Amino acid sequence: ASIFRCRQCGQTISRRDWLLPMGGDHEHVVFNPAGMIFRVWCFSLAQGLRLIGAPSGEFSWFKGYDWTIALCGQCGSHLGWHYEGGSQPQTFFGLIKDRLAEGPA
Ligand SMILES: [Zn+2]
Repeated sequence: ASIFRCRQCGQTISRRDWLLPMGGDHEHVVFNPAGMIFRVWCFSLAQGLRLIGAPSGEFSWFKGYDWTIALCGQCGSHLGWHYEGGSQPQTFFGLIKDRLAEGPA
């Protein structure tokens, strides 16, 4: 199955095999308080990121979870968020679909 790389630089990030259907669907379309819309795809696992700062519960799109911004560890592109502090699963990643490129493994 296909893998996901950072659109800006090609860093390996995740895999289609690691999609996670949260609340029944791997895709959630959401807005932040600055009104930016995101098509977030949920993955159980990702790599090649760099998580910035400390976790926050504020404005979390997923109930019970705290988030941290996740950048591409290579180019710094904002690729999504890491979620933790929750239940079933405790942790996962929400990645912005249009910031990733999908392709062969
Ligand atoms: Zn990148």
